[PDB]
Amino acid sequence: MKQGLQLRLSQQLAMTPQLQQAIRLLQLSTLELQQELQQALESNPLLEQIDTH
Amino acid sequence: EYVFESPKMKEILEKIKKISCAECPVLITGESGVGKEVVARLIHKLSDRSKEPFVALNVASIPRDIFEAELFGYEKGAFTGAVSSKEGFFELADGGTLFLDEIGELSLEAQAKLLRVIESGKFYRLGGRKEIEVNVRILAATNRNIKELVKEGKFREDLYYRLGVIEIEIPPLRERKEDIIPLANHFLKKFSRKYAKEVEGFTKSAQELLLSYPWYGNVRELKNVIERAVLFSEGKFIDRGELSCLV
Amino acid sequence: EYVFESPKMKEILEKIKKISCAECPVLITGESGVGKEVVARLIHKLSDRSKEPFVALNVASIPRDIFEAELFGYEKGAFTGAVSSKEGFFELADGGTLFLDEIGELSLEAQAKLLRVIESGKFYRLGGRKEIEVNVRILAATNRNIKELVKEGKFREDLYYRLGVIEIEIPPLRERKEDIIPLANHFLKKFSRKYAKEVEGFTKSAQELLLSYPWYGNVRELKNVIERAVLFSEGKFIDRGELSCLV
Amino acid sequence: EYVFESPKMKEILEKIKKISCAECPVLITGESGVGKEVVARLIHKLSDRSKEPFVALNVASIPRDIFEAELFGYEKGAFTGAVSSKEGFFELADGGTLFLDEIGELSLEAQAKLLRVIESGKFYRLGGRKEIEVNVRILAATNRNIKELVKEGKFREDLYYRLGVIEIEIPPLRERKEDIIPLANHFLKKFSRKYAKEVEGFTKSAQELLLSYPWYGNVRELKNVIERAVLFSEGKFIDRGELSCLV
Amino acid sequence: EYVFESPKMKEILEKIKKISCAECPVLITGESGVGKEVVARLIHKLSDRSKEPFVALNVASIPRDIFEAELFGYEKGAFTGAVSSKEGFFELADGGTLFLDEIGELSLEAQAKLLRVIESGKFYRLGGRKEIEVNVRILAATNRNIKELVKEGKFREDLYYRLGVIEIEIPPLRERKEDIIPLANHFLKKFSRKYAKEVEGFTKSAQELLLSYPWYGNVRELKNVIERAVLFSEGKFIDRGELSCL
Amino acid sequence: EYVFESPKMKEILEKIKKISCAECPVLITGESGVGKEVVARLIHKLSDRSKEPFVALNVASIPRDIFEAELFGYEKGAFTGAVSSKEGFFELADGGTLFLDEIGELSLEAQAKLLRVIESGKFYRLGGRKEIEVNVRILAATNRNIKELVKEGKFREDLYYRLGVIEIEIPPLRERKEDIIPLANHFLKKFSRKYAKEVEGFTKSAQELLLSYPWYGNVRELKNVIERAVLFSEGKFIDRGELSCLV
Amino acid sequence: EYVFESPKMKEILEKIKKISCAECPVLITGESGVGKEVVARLIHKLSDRSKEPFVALNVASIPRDIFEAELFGYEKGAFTGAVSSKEGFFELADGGTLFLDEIGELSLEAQAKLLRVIESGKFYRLGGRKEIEVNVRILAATNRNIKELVKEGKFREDLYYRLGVIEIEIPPLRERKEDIIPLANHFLKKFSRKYAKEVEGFTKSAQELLLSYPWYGNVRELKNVIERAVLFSEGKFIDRGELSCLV
Amino acid sequence: IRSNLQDAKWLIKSLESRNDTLLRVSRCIVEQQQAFFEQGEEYMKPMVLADIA
Ligand SMILES: Nc1ncnc2c1ncn2[C@@H]1O[C@H](COP(=O)(O)OP(=O)(O)OP(=O)(O)O)[C@@H](O)[C@H]1O
Ligand SMILES: Nc1ncnc2c1ncn2[C@@H]1O[C@H](COP(=O)(O)OP(=O)(O)OP(=O)(O)O)[C@@H](O)[C@H]1O
Ligand SMILES: Nc1ncnc2c1ncn2[C@@H]1O[C@H](COP(=O)(O)OP(=O)(O)OP(=O)(O)O)[C@@H](O)[C@H]1O
Ligand SMILES: Nc1ncnc2c1ncn2[C@@H]1O[C@H](COP(=O)(O)OP(=O)(O)OP(=O)(O)O)[C@@H](O)[C@H]1O
Ligand SMILES: Nc1ncnc2c1ncn2[C@@H]1O[C@H](COP(=O)(O)OP(=O)(O)OP(=O)(O)O)[C@@H](O)[C@H]1O
Ligand SMILES: Nc1ncnc2c1ncn2[C@@H]1O[C@H](COP(=O)(O)OP(=O)(O)OP(=O)(O)O)[C@@H](O)[C@H]1O
Ligand SMILES: [Mg+2]
Ligand SMILES: [Mg+2]
Repeated sequence: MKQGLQLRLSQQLAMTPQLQQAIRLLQLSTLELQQELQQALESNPLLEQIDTH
Repeated sequence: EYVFESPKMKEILEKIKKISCAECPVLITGESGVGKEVVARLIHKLSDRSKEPFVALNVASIPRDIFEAELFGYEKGAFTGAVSSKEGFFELADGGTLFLDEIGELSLEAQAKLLRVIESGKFYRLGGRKEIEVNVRILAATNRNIKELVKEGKFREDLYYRLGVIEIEIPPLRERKEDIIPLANHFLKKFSRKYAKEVEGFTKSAQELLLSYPWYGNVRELKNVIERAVLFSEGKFIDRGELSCLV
Repeated sequence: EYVFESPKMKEILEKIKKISCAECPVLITGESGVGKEVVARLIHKLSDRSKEPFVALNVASIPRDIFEAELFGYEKGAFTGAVSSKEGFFELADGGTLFLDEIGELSLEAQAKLLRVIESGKFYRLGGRKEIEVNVRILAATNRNIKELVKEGKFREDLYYRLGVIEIEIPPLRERKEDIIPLANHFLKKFSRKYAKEVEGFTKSAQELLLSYPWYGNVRELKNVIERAVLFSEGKFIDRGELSCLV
Repeated sequence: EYVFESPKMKEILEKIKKISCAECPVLITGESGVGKEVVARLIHKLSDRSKEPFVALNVASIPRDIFEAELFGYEKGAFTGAVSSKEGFFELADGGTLFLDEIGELSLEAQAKLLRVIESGKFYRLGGRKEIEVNVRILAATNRNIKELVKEGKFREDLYYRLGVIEIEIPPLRERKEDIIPLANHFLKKFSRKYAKEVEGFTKSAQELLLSYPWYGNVRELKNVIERAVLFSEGKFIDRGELSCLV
Repeated sequence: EYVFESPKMKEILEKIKKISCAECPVLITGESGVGKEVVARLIHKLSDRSKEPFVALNVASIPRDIFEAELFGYEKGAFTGAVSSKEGFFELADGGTLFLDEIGELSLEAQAKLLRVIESGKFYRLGGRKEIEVNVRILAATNRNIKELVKEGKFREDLYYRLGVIEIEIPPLRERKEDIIPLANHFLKKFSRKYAKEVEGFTKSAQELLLSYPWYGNVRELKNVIERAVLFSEGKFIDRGELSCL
Repeated sequence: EYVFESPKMKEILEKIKKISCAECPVLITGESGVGKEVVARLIHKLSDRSKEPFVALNVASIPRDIFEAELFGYEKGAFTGAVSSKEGFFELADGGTLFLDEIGELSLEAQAKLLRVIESGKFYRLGGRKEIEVNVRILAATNRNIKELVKEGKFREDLYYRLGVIEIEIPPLRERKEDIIPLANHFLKKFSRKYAKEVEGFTKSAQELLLSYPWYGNVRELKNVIERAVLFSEGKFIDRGELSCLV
Repeated sequence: EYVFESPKMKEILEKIKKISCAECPVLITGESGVGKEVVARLIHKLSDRSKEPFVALNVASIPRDIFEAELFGYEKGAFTGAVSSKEGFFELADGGTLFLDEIGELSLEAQAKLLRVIESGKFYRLGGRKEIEVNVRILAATNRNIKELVKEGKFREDLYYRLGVIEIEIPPLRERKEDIIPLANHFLKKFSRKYAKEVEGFTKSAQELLLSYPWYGNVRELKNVIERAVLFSEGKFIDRGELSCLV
Repeated sequence: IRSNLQDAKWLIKSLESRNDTLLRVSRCIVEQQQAFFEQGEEYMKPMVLADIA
């Protein structure tokens, strides 16, 4: 009956997707996966990788 | 108990007896308080499906954004917050009767969605995949002039002609004057016992005004007037003086 | 606690006492500030259900999009955000009285949702599949000529006859000339106790001016005038010069 | 801190001191820039609620589709997107005063949502089944003439008598000739201190010019003129030539 | 980089310099193409908020029903679809300058919504209960006559005195006849450099023709004319023939 | 391929060649069917953005209420029902050309929204706090005298000088009689190939009739006439009889 | 099935069969009841799209506020209410023929919204950022002389030149003096077959009345009158009395 | 510290899931093509992603 942009309180049935997260890790090869892991290690102080030094 | 003491109403009752066996949708028509609910319940009672559930519904009380979800049901995960799978009204009343009061308030989208199931006879749940058969006897009622609605465009022509297989129109009470007197006494005995009043009948002068007043509310207005007269009057008989203010 | 010295108010009180046993809906009409809510609460108090809830609603403050959820309740999972089941105002007032204030400000589309609950008392929740039956007495109050609204087409005719089973109209204070002097004194005393003043009564000229002035706000405006007179009073008696400048 | 020198502006102060113990709603009227908010905050400060919140609310910036949610609040699950219970401005201002600024801009449909809360003080939250009672004093300010609007029809009659218990009208600055010079000197001192200038006072010609100008913006316009004069000044005395904008 | 040679346009520059220590709102008026945006940005540049954000907002481009949401912001759960809190433009321009361009095209309903934020700087977000205080300097520009509109009744009186603490009116180009030739040379040099042409001046006839045309679009129309002349130029001097568009 | 034979058309073509190195907005004016879109697409093809998008937009088919959301876009929570971010048309045509077709039908309220974007190229989305900068070249077409509209007051003066940096006016076909016969032959060959007819040319009398007719639909009307003549032809040549539509 | 007997009807049939290979938009002009829709359906049947949908739309009956949404459709999240995507009429009739009934009653503003789609065939759905391309044959019907309407300024000239490639006119029954008897006989025998009536043919007396009686509703009213007469028929042959009863 | 710890846990779980999925898919592929590893080519079986899925 009308086409407008409004702010209102309604009761609606809502759908939403739930897939995309952590799926990018499957396609990556081992070398790119290690590079991404290094990038994650740099930003997160609580992540460490096993070393022999 | 109901009152059917007019030839125009007696032939309607005979048509009810000749229609109650059928399994096609019925559409009732009339003014306010003519007896559409009575007609629908008599149709359901006189049919073989009397023991089957009778679900009466008010289509104007169903929110738009969930309309179909209320009428066809939904499965698990159909929308966010769907914690279970609930059946619709077409599945609640299976083998019985579905009454849709005031069928004139549906939006065009609602009319199309209802007509789809009425024609095809099968529907899918909101989040489901399997199909469900109807096995539902559909009755509808309204007081609006459906011809004017379809001519204007507020009501779909296909839906009306699909529901128009059987049509029953109760005449207004102003055309059923011979039925006015039997109705009033029927109310008079009901309320007098209900309120412990000793009123037992009308006076001759009082009955004259009953047949002379145009009843805009039809039976409901007459019942209201009789209830007021019984509640307020405290004499053996109801006189025209008491009804003068009410009428 | 209230003054009903006028003959018309005495007759209204007699009618209120006459319908104590009944449970039919009541429609109250009048001007602004005449005492419609006083009459409604007196009707509730004199009835047999006087110990039951008296749920008063302002139908103009219920949002259009959630009218059905705030009046019939809903089941959990009926819509996104319906985390738990809730009741409605009809179940909250079950066994008691429901008062609808300023019912003339109700939109035409929202008046079609009250057609079946008022008459029969049976309804379904949102997402519920079992019928709920309640016993609620219904009182409605409006300050507009409801019959004129029906004639002009802004009020549904099928709802007026469901509501107006018993109609009570309260005359304005301009015609209740006997109640002006008492209602003043009463209010005076009340305010003379609230602010701890030494006022004891009106002079004869002040009473004459009170009787002469045509009140447009009725008892509410009388309250306001008396409160202003008491607040700024300095003396044992209220003179004409104070309330004259007030009016 | 404020200047009250004219005889008409001293009876207002006496009235403010007289209504210290009251709790009735106050309505303030007057032209633009006369000091309505100054009077409102002075009324709040000289009462027993002086240590309580003063919630100043512009009723013209509340969207009409969420109005009921702003004043009354809601509960979790009231609608889609409501994930936590939230309070309203009537519950935020409990124990203090609520100041409705520019009450004359409220639409007719938005004035009907307040009728039951101005007087009684009880309401229900959106989706709440428990009644909430608050103790709030209501001040309202407008620059219109509500008595004219009510007769015209743009303002509800039943709300004017609820809000208008004590009415205060502030005269325009052109009728407050004894306030012009003290206000001018006060503004000059304030702005000379703020801008670190070396201005001290006015010249006799400038003072004569100020007393003749028919101020339309009243005190706000006088304040703007003094600020302009201070910003562009070089000497110690402001001359008639500097106040060339008045001519 | 801007040209200010007319006697009227240098008093305005001096007045702009003299108000560098103030924080009062400014109202700029004139015709179209006179340079209100230039004056507003120069006011911002020559003040103490030089490094602070300059938010230029076209108040006629905001939808009617989301005006408050845009200007003030909202909290989570304010309405159906408010999934997270979001700031407004008064919080975005906090500590800086807000330039409400073309304030004359604002409806009376929308003028009453920003009546308390201009003088106080305090407001409530949609669905928010705490009061927010900001420090923003307001500049407004319009080609109408706000005083005449207020007298008519289509502009609110209570907003004009909140905005018009300092008022600057820019004269039309047809009266700043000392600026026409410097502006023409400036635009000619700019466009000749940009399009890589060889034009470097006007003839005497062209100069006499530029000093009599009643510029209706003012400096913008002059810029358009110079751009057309440069694009279609052939030689090294623009004759009167290339200016036949006047 | 297109036909340009008249000296005015060749002059317009030379102007298009000259302005190929610029990025100024262009405004095209003429009658109905003169070839404004042909000129716009030729300008796009001969420019430096030949491989970039050419977004042709009819500004009269955009609803008034959602005009801003179509051209600027919106963020996730701009309004009720907004679920995801979406770009506008000024961001879809970044690096290319935007062709506003029939700009003369835009109302003044809608014209006011296009002021800053045309010159600056920067804007904010609906609900976005970051400024988006784009590089789009504006072509606009209309068949109404924009100068006359501006003088009358039906077109904003602030937009004409932003759009009308370069102005092209296409003469009517009535003034291009050197361009009629080639267009007729072109359309005749095109439609003969399409419909597989056997016509090959016009008689001398037919050529005289075609050249003497004052075309009001210009090239579109000529194309329609030629198509009808080809469809209804039966002979090898289209004589004067087949052109009976012309008067 | 349809009956074409008049020489003008045969000429129209020949024209339709000749332009069967074309795809150009067709315009039809004539009075109501002459059978414009029948002609359009016959054109569709004989064309190359005989196995494709025939979508018929009454543009004058579409509400203004949603006029775009019906034609172009919309994308999800375009506005408050676009919960799911939709497709317009131009996309439903992809590959078929779209018929525009009562095109002459279209508002002057609405016509400008159909300028490009009729010619180019490309459009954007409301909220969509990709261009939709369709192939639809446009048939239009009007009840008024479109050229005179354009000369009155009530119709867009551009739309008239876009639609009017091939134009057809249908004379009313007052000029079709020969088809009346065959049409009446066909209708009578069809209704006899439908209702299994005893009727076998009209008498000589009744035939003259049809030619005597002028026709304003044309074929529609003739069919309605003949059907009503069939419902009133009780014998094998019908005299003039039954036909003369209606008029 | 708590936010970074939960992010680290999520990343470690994602890596473990990726490795498990890779092992399962590879083992299924090897099981399907069992005659190839005993006799080389000419004994390949025709399979697509649907079979492994
Ligand atoms: N034949 C009848 N005999 C006795 N009472 C009757 C009869 N018909 C109807 N009534 C009375 O009608 C009243 C209710 O009216 P009803 O439900 O039939 O109205 P309605 O036509 O459906 O109204 P609306 O269309 O306005 O909703 C009952 O109290 C019932 O007693
Ligand atoms: N008989 C009475 N004795 C004392 N006070 C009375 C009497 N009648 C009315 N009042 C007073 O009149 C005032 C007006 O309020 P009331 O709610 O009665 O008015 P109303 O406009 O009819 O109501 P509403 O619009 O809220 O339904 C009340 O404060 C009440 O105390
Ligand atoms: N007596 C006074 N002494 C000093 N300043 C005053 C006085 N009266 C008014 N003012 C000044 O006048 C200015 C405007 O006053 P105010 O905000 O009350 O105006 P208003 O238009 O009536 O209010 P509002 O629109 O906010 O309800 C203020 O800056 C205030 O300082
Ligand atoms: N003194 C000047 N020196 C150089 N360029 C100038 C001068 N005055 C104006 N201009 C130029 O004139 C053009 C138009 O100016 P501007 O945008 O300020 O006009 P306006 O119509 O007042 O503004 P708006 O409508 O955007 O609020 C700009 O390109 C600007 O650079
Ligand atoms: N020089 C030309 N050579 C070939 N075809 C041409 C030429 N000029 C115009 N046309 C044709 O004329 C037809 C109509 O022209 P066009 O689409 O440009 O109209 P317009 O100027 O946009 O009209 P309106 O203002 O009615 O929208 C097109 O199909 C186009 O191909
Ligand atoms: N030549 C004909 N032969 C047979 N039936 C015809 C003929 N002309 C018209 N009719 C009948 O006329 C009836 C009504 O006319 P129709 O609706 O087709 O035309 P119209 O009045 O031009 O169109 P519209 O009603 O859509 O505006 C149709 O059902 C059709 O069967
Ligand atoms: Mg009913
Ligand atoms: Mg075009």
